Amino acid sequence: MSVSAFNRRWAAVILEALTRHGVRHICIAPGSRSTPLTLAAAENSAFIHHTHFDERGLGHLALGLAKVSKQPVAVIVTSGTAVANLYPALIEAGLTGEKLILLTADRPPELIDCGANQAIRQPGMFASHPTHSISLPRPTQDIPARWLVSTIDHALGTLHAGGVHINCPFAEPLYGEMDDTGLSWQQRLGDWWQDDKPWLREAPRLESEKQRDWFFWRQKRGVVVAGRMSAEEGKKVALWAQTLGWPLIGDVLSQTGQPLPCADLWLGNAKATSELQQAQIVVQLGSSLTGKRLLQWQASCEPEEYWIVDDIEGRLDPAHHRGRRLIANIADWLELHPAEKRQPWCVEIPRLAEQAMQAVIARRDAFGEAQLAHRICDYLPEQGQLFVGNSLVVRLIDALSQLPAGYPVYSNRGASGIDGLLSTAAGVQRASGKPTLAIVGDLSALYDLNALALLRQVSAPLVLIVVNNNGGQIFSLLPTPQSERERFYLMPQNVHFEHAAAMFELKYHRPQNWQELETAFADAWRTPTTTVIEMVVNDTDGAQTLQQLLAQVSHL
Amino acid sequence: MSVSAFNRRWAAVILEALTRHGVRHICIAPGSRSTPLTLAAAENSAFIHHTHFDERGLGHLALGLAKVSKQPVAVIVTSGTAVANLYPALIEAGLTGEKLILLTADRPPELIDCGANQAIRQPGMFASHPTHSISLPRPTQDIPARWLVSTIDHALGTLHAGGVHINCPFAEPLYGEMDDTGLSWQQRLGDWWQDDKPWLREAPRLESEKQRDWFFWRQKRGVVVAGRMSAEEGKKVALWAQTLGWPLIGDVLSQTGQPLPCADLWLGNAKATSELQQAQIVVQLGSSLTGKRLLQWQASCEPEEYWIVDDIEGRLDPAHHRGRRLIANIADWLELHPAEKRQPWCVEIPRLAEQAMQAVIARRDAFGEAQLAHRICDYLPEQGQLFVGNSLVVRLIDALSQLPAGYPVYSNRGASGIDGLLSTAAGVQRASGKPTLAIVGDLSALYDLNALALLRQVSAPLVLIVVNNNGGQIFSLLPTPQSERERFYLMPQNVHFEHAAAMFELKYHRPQNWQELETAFADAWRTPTTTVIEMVVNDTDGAQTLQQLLAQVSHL
Ligand SMILES: Cc1ncc(C[n+]2c([C@@H](O)CCC(=O)O)sc(CCOP(=O)(O)OP(=O)(O)O)c2C)c(N)n1
Ligand SMILES: Cc1ncc(C[n+]2c([C@@H](O)CCC(=O)O)sc(CCOP(=O)(O)OP(=O)(O)O)c2C)c(N)n1
Ligand SMILES: [Mn+2]
Ligand SMILES: [Mn+2]
Repeated sequence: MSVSAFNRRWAAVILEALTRHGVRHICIAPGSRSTPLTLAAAENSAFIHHTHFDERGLGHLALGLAKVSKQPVAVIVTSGTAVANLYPALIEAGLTGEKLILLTADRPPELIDCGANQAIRQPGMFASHPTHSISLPRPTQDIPARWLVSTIDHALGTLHAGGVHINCPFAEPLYGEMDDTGLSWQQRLGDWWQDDKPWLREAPRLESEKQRDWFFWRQKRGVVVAGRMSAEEGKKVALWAQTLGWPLIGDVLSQTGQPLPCADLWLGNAKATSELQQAQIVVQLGSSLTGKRLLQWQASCEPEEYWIVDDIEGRLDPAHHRGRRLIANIADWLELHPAEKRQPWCVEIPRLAEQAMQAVIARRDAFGEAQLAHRICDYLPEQGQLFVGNSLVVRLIDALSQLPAGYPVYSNRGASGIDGLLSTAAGVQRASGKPTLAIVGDLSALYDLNALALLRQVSAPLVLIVVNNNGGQIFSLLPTPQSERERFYLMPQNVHFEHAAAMFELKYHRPQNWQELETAFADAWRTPTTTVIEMVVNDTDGAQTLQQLLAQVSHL
Repeated sequence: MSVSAFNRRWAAVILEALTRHGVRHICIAPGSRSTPLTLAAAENSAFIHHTHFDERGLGHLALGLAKVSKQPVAVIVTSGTAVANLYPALIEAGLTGEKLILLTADRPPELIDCGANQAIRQPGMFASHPTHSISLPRPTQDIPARWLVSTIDHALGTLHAGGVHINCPFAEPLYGEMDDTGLSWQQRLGDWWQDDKPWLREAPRLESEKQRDWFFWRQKRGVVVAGRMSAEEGKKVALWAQTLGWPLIGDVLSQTGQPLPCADLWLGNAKATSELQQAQIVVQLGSSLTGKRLLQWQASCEPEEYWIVDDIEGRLDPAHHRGRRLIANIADWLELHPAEKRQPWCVEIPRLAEQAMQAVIARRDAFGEAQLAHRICDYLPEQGQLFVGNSLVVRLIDALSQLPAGYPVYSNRGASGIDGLLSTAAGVQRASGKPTLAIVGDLSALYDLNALALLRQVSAPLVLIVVNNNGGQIFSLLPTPQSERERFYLMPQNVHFEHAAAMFELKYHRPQNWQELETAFADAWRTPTTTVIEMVVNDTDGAQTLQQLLAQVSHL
C-alpha cells in the first residue's frame, strides 16, 4: 500500500546488510530523495554517523575514515550533482584501496531524461573507477528481499579494495507515517535479522603464491625499496632489510625509520648510483614512491629481477621492469619470505647518506618551509599520527627529514590531489582518535577551505599547519617558463588564514620564529580541538633550498 | 625531435581551432601536465583568460560565462582528480545547454594503470554526460594536423548544446625551449592559420518544422506556461499570450513580467484548477519549472494537447502528456507561429491572482526571507541582472514576487545543485559586465566558500546576499520527520560570514532592518566590487510564511 513505507523497508535491508561486512562509519549529506537511506541509517544502532554539507568533502571524510580504520565506510548522498562530487574521493580510493560504499539516491526510471528537477543519468556515471557497480531496480515487493541482500553481499564480500557504487532509485512519496507495508516481505529473511553474518557468504581471497626461489634470490646483492605501507609493516621491513644486509631506501610514507635518510639527495650522487648498479634484484614493498631522484633511479635501474609486493592490484612499476608483481599483505609476505643474516654488501652509500643529512642539518636554522620539513620530527605529537599533504610538503619531508620507525603517516598519494586534504585529515583523526598533525600548502587549504567546519569536531588535538608561500610553489621548483609562471602556474591568492580560523571558532597562531612555533605547538596539544598554525614563508626559498642541497650532495 | 616543442605545436592547433567556433573565454587551473594547453592558450591573443585554484569552481565559472554569453567557453585542467572536479558543471551544462569545452590534460598511454603519480583512467570518465567526447591519441607527426583540426571542427560545429570532453594526452618532456619541431607539420594547414573559418565547416541546424495546424489550435482555449528563457524572449512571450487572450503562468526564470503573479499560491485554489480544466491546449515555452503547485497542476491537467517549445533537446514534460515536443529558438518559434487577437477566456484566475498578491503584500513588513523575496523587485540594480540561488530563495521569489518583464534572471536549475552558486555568479557577472544581484542560502555559500576569491574581481558592482537561516530550511518546508530533522536534514553550521568577507577583503554588512539593508544597497552599487550582505533570519519563518500564505489563498 504505502510507497513511503516500502521505500524505507527496502533501504533498511540495504543498510543492515552493510553492517554484516564491517561497515561502522557512515557519512551523510543532506537531501530529500535520500530520505529512505538516511532514515534507515539513522535508525540503525550499528553506525557512527558523520554529516557534512559539501559532498566532495564528505567523500574525502569517508576516505580518511576508511584509510585509517581499514574497514569499509558508507556514504549517503541525494540525487544530482551531489553524486558527481563524490568522484574525486572515489578515484583516489580506486588507486590506494580504501573501501568506500557509495549509496547514491536516484530518481525512479520514469523521471529520468524528461527534464525533471535534480534528475540525472546516474548508473555508470563513475565509469571504470568503482571496483563494483550496482544499479538497483525500482523498489517492488515482487523482487524478494533475499535478492537484494544477496546482491549487496556479493559486492561487499568479493571486494578486495576500492569503491562500490550502489545506485538507489526511490519513487515518491518519500514522507509519511510508517505502516506495515513490506513487513512480511522483510520477514522472509527470517532470523537473518538477528544474525551477525551475511545472508550470502562470498569471500574469496586474492593472493600471490609464495615464491619458491626466494631462498636463492635472497643470497644475491639486493636493494629494498619501501613505499606506502602500515606503520607496523614499516618496522618489520626495516628489520628484514637489515638482516638481509641490503640497503633500504625508505619513502616518507614507509615508517621504516629511513636508515639511509635523504635519499632524494644522495641518489643524485654518481657514487651512489654506481654502487646500486651492482644490485641483481630489487624488492619493492609498497608503492606510490615520492621522490624525484628515487623515481629516476627506479626508471634507470636494470636488475635481473624487479619485484613489487603490495596488497594493491595491478601493475605498480611505471618503468615496466622484467620481474614480478606480487599481491599480498606485506607483513604476511615477509613471514613467507624470511631473511637470513648476511653480511651487508653496500659500503659507500651509508657514508653518503650520513653526509647528506649533515648537509641538511647545517641549514636547519632559517625559518623556512625546507627547515620546517627537516625538523618536523620535533613536532610530532606523542602517540599521534601525521597527515602529509601534497605538492612541496611531502617532497620536502621525504628529502630532508628522517621520520621515526613505526610512527603512523597518512596521505592522499594515489592521484595526489590537492582537493580534499582537510576533510581527509578530519576523517583520519576521527577514525583513530589520535592526536594528529596535518600539514598542507596554502592553495590546498583554500581548495578545501570549508572542511574547517568538520575540524570543529575532533576527538583529540589536531594541528593544521598551513605553509603559506603565496601560490603553488612546486611550480617554482619545476622548470616552468618564467613569463607565464605567476599568472598561469603559481596563482598567488594573497590571503592569510586568520579569518578562516575565526569563522569556524578555531584557535590560530602565526609564529614568526622557532620559539613562537614551539610555543604554538605546546598550546595546541592541550585540548581536543583543532588549531590552525600558519607559517608564512618567502615564496621560492623552499624550492631553492632543495635545489641547492641537491647540488651540494651531488658533488660529495 | 623535440617532444616538448611538438606537444606545444599539437596544442596550438587545438586552441586556434576553437577560436573559429566563437570561443573567447578560457578558464585555466594550475598544473604541469596541462603545460602544452596552457601555454598555447596563454600565447593566443584571441582569448580572455580566467584562473582559479578549485577546479569545481573553475567549471562553474565557465558555466556562468557560457550561460550569459551564449558562446562556447573552454576549460583547461591538469590530469587526475582535477578532471573529476569538472563533473558538476558538465552535468549542469548537459541539462541547460551551456557549451563547455573541457580540455583535460592526461598522461600518455604508457603511464596509465601502472601506479604512476596523478595518472588515472580519463577517457569516458564523464560517461554519457558530455554531448560529444573526443579521446585524442598520443601526439605524433604521423597523424596530420588536418585530422586534428577536423576532429575538433566536427565536435564544435555539430554541437547543439552541452559539453564536449576533449582528453589530451601529453608525454614528457613538457618543458624546454621551443624549436622548429612540428613547424612543417603545422604549415600543412596553409593559410587556415590566417582564416576566421573552421577547417571543416559542419554545422547542421536542429529545428522542428512549422506546425501546420497552429491556426486551428490558436483559436482554442489555451494556457501559456513560461519557464526559463532569455530576457527578450520573456517579453515576446508576454505579448504573444496577451494577444491570444490566454492566461500566462510565468516562472521566476521567465522574465515575462508574471501578469498572473503568485501562481504557486493561487494554483492551490480549487476555483483556479476548475477553470484550467477547460483548457484544450497548453503551450509551454521554456522548461525547468520552479513551483510545486505549478508542477502539481502540470501533472494533473489533461488538455487535448500539451506542447513544449524550447531550444533544449529531448523530453521536457515530467508528466508525459500527449502532445508535442518542439525544438526551436523561442523567439523564432513565436514568429513562425504568431498570435491572433482573441478575447480572453479566463475570468476567475485574474481575480484570484490579484487576491493572492494582496495577501502577500499584507505581510510585507517583517524582516524575514519571505519578505525579502517578495520585495526583491524593488531592489534590482538598474540595467543589471539577477542571479538566483537554489533551495528556498528561488521558490520564495517565484511564489511571492512579481519580477519585471525583460529583466535578466540567471540560475542553475538544471540539476539545481547548491555546489557552485558563487563561482557561477562570478562568471555571470564577468560575461556581461553588468551590475549583479546574487542571492544564496547559508549552506550554498559555505559549499562554494572559496569562490569568494573570484568575487574579488568583478567589472561592475556585485551584491551577494547570503540569507542565513542556519541550515537548509527547505527541509523545514518539506514534511521531513521531526526527530531526525536537525541532524540529518537541516544541518545547521552556526556560522556567520563576516570573517569570510574579511579574508578576501570584501565589504560586508549585516543589516538589522530594512533601512540598514537599503543603506547597504545604495553604497554597494557605487563601486565595481563585491559587497557581501548577510541577512540573518529566524530559521523557520520563511518556510512557515509560505505555508501560511498557501493555506490562506487556497481558502479564498
Ligand atoms: C585537484 C588538483 N588540482 C590540481 C593539481 C595540480 N597541482 C599539483 C600537482 O602537480 C602535484 C601533486 C603531487 O603532489 O604530486 S601541486 C599544486 C599546487 C599546490 O599549491 P600549494 O598547496 O600552495 O602547495 P605548494 O606547491 O607546496 O606551495 C597543484 C595545483 C592537483 N595536484 N590536484
Ligand atoms: C550539490 C547538492 N547537494 C545536495 C543538494 C540537496 N539540497 C537541496 C535540493 O534538494 C533542492 C534543490 C532545489 O531544487 O532547489 S536544497 C539544500 C539546502 C541548501 O541550504 P541553504 O543554502 O542554506 O538554503 P535554504 O534551504 O533555503 O535554507 C540541499 C542540501 C543539492 N541540491 N545540491
Ligand atoms: Mn603554496
Ligand atoms: Mn539556509
